[PDB]
Amino acid sequence: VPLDGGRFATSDLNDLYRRVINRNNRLKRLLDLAAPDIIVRNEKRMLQEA
Amino acid sequence: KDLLKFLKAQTKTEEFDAIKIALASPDMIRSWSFGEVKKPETINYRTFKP
Amino acid sequence: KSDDVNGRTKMYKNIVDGNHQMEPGMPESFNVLLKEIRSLGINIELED
Amino acid sequence: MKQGLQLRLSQQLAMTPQLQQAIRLLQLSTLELQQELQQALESNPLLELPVYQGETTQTLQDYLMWQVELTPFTDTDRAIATSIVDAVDDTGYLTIQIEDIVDSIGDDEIGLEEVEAVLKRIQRFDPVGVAAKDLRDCLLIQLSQFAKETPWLEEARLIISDHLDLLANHDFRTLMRVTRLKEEVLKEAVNLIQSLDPRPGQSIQTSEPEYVIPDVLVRKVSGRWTVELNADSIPRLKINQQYAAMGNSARNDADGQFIRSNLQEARWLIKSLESRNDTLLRVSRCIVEQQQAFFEQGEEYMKPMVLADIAQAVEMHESTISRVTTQKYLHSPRGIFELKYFFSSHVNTEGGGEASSTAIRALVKKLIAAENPAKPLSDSKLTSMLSEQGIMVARRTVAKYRESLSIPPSNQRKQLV
DNA sequence: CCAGGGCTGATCGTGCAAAAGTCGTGCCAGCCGTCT
DNA sequence: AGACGGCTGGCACGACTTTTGCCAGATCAGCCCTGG
Repeated sequence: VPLDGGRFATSDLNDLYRRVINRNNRLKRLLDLAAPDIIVRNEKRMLQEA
Repeated sequence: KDLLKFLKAQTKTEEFDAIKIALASPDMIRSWSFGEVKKPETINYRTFKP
Repeated sequence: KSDDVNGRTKMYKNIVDGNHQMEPGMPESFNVLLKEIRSLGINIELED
Repeated sequence: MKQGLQLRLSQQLAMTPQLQQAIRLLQLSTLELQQELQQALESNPLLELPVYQGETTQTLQDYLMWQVELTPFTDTDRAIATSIVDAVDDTGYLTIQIEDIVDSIGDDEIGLEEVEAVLKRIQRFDPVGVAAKDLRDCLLIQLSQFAKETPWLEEARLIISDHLDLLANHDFRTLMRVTRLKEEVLKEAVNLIQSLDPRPGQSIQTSEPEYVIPDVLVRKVSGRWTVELNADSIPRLKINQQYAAMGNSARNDADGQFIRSNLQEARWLIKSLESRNDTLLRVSRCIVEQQQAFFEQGEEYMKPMVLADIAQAVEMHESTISRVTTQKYLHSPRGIFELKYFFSSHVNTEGGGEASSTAIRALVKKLIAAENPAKPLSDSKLTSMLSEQGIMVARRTVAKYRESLSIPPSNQRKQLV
């Protein structure tokens, strides 16, 4: 349902999905790099909140 | 395909008695799903394709 | 008169042909509700 | 005067792999840049009512299926009609041929005559001349539909039957001597053929959206326009304070080195992105400075330029400017163009000056358009009046410009007055 | 306790050139208009 | 009806543009070890 046509600007159902997807991607690619415990736990906390 | 029963199979429904509800297992979710999403991008604005 | 997609066209055809018969089927909003519930970790389906 | 291995320095150069990555970072557009930038953001951890439920629209295929639902076909006829209408383009002409449709059905009983019967049954649907095999059997349907009372109908049918090439080549004299038809009384019959709505299925829905994205902005401040970058479109990265304030506190060497390396990489990336933005802005400002006349006066008043001309005005290299000016769309009051569109080949004119190729092409466009319809202007005459203007390009270049402009040759566009 | 030596990492750097590509302009072949 | 002139396009040939593909090292400053 685009507003101005140039950009659709999906809202209220895709913003949450985008947040979850990008945060999960960052956490997954940070988990295998032997990241520090504080950073990985903080990222997991934000994933839980999302 | 004979193209004459393929069209008739589209418009069909079950008896659908006694709807139930229960907790979903990860195996059940993977059975529901057809693929896994990996990127937050929704639509490309260069070609307007999925 | 509503979201029964496969039934609206059939009723219109029967009315134009002069039959006045109904094929009820199943509303689309109930399918939408089932999909929205399954989008949460809750299994739900219709038995037989 | 010899062959001998010799050596003498006059140049200097140096580069590293991460510098190569940073220099290729500016070759690509912003929308494609953001994908790779998000990819690096995902790897580096210390870097960082509404309208819904629109209406359903009625396209041509849906409308034709709707009309099929209310017509009395058998089950086999309905399946054939569904396949046929599925194989229908937006313009209204079916894409695959009838034997292909028969193969798609794949039934021994199904025959070409049966498929023809069903197709001709659906030919009479609301958009007349829809689902026609080609142009020949689309105009003929409407000619047959029109009542016999209007004149020149038989003439129009005779021309449209088997003289399609004869009309397409605009060879009116041979068309006359082939049809034995009236002199200059055929013009109204040809006009009747003209007023026949080719491509009838197009008019079922014509909504086209607006898809424009600007990379560089220019606005006229009462003369000597100044150029600004797109604030929303430009990317930007910000260092993360939480993780930047825990590298020293950590007492583990592994964690400390991890945070140090990621800080180094993030700062280098931020610096490279800022440098790319600055270089793009400088290049855009310089090209708009050298193209101030064209924005004011039009395309045909454009001075030719080469990458050397714009590279000498700055301290960058020709290769650097070429890499920057790819897939960049700048927005101007006249419209949206590309940064690479400005550069063009030059041709020498009379008096020692040179004229840009695109300018001469636009001039040829307007000169050809503003011509008498009875006598077309050919390439040689075009060269002649261009030489009169003083441009004196060759007839070969005139033909190339006319062809790239998609205008057919002069002898092809001749028409009855 | 103060000064000299070692050592490690932090910091600097967006151009040169070779080859593909594009440009303009000529040469020649094939189809068409027209007078004899 | 045939020849002559003309128009158009494919192909070729210099002349000039533009596009990509290169892959570190030395040098300096602060800290630690050690001699006076």
